Amino acid sequence: AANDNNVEWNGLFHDQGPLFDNAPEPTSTQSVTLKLRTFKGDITSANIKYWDTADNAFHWVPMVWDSNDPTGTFDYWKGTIPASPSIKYYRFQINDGTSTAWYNGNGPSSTEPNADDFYIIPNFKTPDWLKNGVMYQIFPDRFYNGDSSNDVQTGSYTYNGTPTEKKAWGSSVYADPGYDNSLVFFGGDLAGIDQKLGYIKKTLGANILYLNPIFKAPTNHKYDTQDYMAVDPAFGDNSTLQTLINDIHSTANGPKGYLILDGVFNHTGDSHPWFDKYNNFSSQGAYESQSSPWYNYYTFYTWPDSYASFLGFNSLPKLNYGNSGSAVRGVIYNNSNSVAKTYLNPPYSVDGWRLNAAQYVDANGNNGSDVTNHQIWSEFRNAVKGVNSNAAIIGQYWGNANPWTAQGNQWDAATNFDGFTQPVSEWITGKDYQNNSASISTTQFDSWLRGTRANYPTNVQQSMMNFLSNHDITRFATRSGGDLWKTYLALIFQMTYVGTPTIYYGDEYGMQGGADPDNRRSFDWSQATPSNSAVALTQKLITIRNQYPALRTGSFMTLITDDTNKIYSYGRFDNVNRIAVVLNNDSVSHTVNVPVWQLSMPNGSTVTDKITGHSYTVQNGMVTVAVDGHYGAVLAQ
Ligand SMILES: OC[C@H]1O[C@H](OC[C@H]2O[C@H](O[C@H]3[C@H](O)[C@@H](O)[C@@H](O[C@H]4[C@H](O)[C@@H](O)[C@@H](OC[C@H]5O[C@H](O[C@H]6[C@H](O)[C@@H](O)[C@@H](O)O[C@@H]6CO)[C@H](O)[C@@H](O)[C@@H]5O)O[C@@H]4CO)O[C@@H]3CO)[C@H](O)[C@@H](O)[C@@H]2O)[C@H](O)[C@@H](O)[C@@H]1O
Ligand SMILES: [Ca+2]
Ligand SMILES: [Ca+2]
Ligand SMILES: [Ca+2]
Repeated sequence: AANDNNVEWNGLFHDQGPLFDNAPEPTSTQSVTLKLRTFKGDITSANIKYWDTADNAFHWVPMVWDSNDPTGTFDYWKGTIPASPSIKYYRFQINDGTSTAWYNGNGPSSTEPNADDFYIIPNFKTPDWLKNGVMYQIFPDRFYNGDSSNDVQTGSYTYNGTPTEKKAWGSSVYADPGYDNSLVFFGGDLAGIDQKLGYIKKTLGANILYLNPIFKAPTNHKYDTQDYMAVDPAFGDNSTLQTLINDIHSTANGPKGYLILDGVFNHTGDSHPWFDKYNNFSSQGAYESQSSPWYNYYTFYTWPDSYASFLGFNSLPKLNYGNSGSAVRGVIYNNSNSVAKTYLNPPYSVDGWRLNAAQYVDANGNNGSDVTNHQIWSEFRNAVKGVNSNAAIIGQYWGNANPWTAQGNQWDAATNFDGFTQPVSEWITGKDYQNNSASISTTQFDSWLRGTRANYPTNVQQSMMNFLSNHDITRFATRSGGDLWKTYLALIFQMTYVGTPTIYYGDEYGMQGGADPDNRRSFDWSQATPSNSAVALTQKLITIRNQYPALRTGSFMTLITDDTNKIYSYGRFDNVNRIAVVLNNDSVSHTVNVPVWQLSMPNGSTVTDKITGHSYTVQNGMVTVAVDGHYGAVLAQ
C-alpha cells in the first residue's frame, strides 16, 4: 500500500474489541480513544465522523498515525471522541489522495452509509460475569426429581375444568386422555437441580443457571403467577431456594455460579389473590369486587369478565402499570419489598431477571412497544441496578431489540432469536426455529450475523442470550433430523461466538422434541456422561471458552466465507490471544489455508487446535488445516 489515490479495503478494520477501543463501556464522562487499522502507508488522512444527540449534528475528529502491528503489515491510526453523557454514533471517512472510503458497523463502503454506525452509550454497563460465562437453562419440572414428597399427584387439583396428571419419567409429555398439556407434572424440583449442580458446573462447566418460572402457579410452566413471593410447593419452598442459591454461588461443587430467574411481570394468573377469579381466597380480588384493594392493578373493559390479557388468554390478566409512582410499579420494582428487589436482596441474592413478554408491559391495557413501555423498563433498570449493579436484565424479544438496548437505559441484552437462534438454525439445519424448511448459505450466514450484531452496542452483543433452542421453539436435534454432528458444529460456533452461550437443558446430548410442549421432555440422565459424544464435546468447548477472554470480549473478524466448500472462518482476538475458528458446514472434508496474517499472527509462530491438540506453524501468513464436515478447529495462540 502507499499514497496512490486508493484506499485498500482488505487492510481496513475496526470494531470495539480491546485492540481498537479503550472504552467499550464508557461512563458518562469517559473519553473514547479509537484505532483504525489499514495496510501500512495506505492512507493520507482519516476522520472519526460522529453524530451527537446532544446538539443534533455530525462532528469530525481527525485521526493521527499511532503505530504498526508486530508483523509490520498494518498501520494503526487513533482518534479520541470528546466526553459527555450524550449518546453518539460513529463511522470513519478514510482518505488517500482523491480517494475516499467509509467504514461502519457493516464494514467498508464506497458511499457514506446512513445506518449501522457504531455506538457510544455513556454510563451503560452490563455485568461482566454475563459476558464471560456459559448459561444453562432449565425447565424445572423436567430436569430432576430430588424430592418425591412434593410431587403433584394426578387429580390433586383441577383448573380450567381439567385435573392435574403425574407422568412417569421418560414418557410422552402429552397429557393422557382426560388431562391438559399445561397440567402435566413429572416431578422435577429445586432439590433436584441442587443435587445435579455437580453435573452442570463440573461435568459440563456452565456457571450460569437460568430457570423458567418457579413461583406459585397452577400450571407446569408457571407463567400464570399466583404468588411472586414464594416458590411453588411442587418445586420446594423458599428455604430450599435459599439453599440452592447458596449452592450455586458455592465453589465447593464446581466454579462459582450465578442464578437468573424468570420475571413474569406483564401479567399474572387469574387465580392470583389480587384477581381471584375462582373465589379461592379471603380478600375480594379485582375480579370479585369493584371495591377490591387491588382493582387498579388490572384493566377491565367490562367488569368483571372482560379484561386486558396476554394475547387473549383468559387465564393471563394483564397488569396495569399506570404512570410513574403507581401501585403496580411499587409492588413490582419501586417499593422496599418489591418483587424485583426481594430476590436481589438477601437471604436470596439472585443474580438477574429474564423479562417475560417484556414488549407488552404497559399501562391501561396497552400493547407495549411504546413510550410508556420503554419508560417502565427504564425505571426497572434503575431499581435493579440500584440494588445490585451486577444484576443481569435480559428481555424476551424475537426481532431487533435495539429499542430496548441501544438507549443504554433499559435491558442489558435479550433472547437472541433474531441474531443467533434463527440464522444458526437456517445455516446448519436448513430449517427456521419452528422447523419449517428455510436455508441460507455461509456468506448469508456471516452477513446475517454481522447485520444483527450491528443492531446493538458492543457490550449488548457480548451479553446476548445465545441458545440453539428454548421452551418456545422446536429442538435443534429435531430440526437436524437426528444428525448429531449438526449439534457438534452448532456447539463449536456457539462456544466461540459473540454473546453468552446458553444451553437449553438436553441440547448438550442431542435431546429431540417438536413444538410446545414436546420441546419440554424429561431429561434422560442415562445420556449425561462423556459416553454421549455431544456431552463430551460440550465439556471440552466450555473449558476452552472459559480459558480465552478473546472468545468472550475479543474482536470479531470474518476471514473466510466459501460457499463452494461450505467453509466459514472468523477470528476472535485481543491484545494477548489470536484465534482463528475454521468451520465446515454441509460438505465433505476440506484442507483450508487460513489467512491468519489478517489477525497479525506472526510468521514462524505456532498455533494449536484446542479441540484436537494438533499444532501448526504459521508460514507465509497462513496455517493449513483439515476440517471434516459438520465440525471445526479452534486455532489459537
Ligand atoms: O384457554 C384455552 C386453553 O388454555 C390452556 O392453554 C392453552 C395454550 O397453552 C400453551 O401455551 C402456553 C405456553 O405453553 C406457556 O409456556 C405460556 O407461554 C409463555 C411463554 O412460555 C413465554 O416465553 C412468554 O412468551 C411470550 C411470547 O408469546 C408469543 O410467542 C409465541 C410465538 O409467537 C409462537 O410461535 C410460539 O413460539 O409460542 C410463543 C409463546 O407462546 C408472542 O408472539 C411473543 O411476542 C411473546 O414474547 O410468555 C408466554 C405467556 O406467559 O403460556 C401459554 C398460554 O397459556 C400452548 O402452547 C398453546 O398452543 C395453547 O393455546 C390449555 O392448555 C388449553 O387446553 C386450552 O384450550
Ligand atoms: Ca493507498
Ligand atoms: Ca418432586
Ligand atoms: Ca374471594
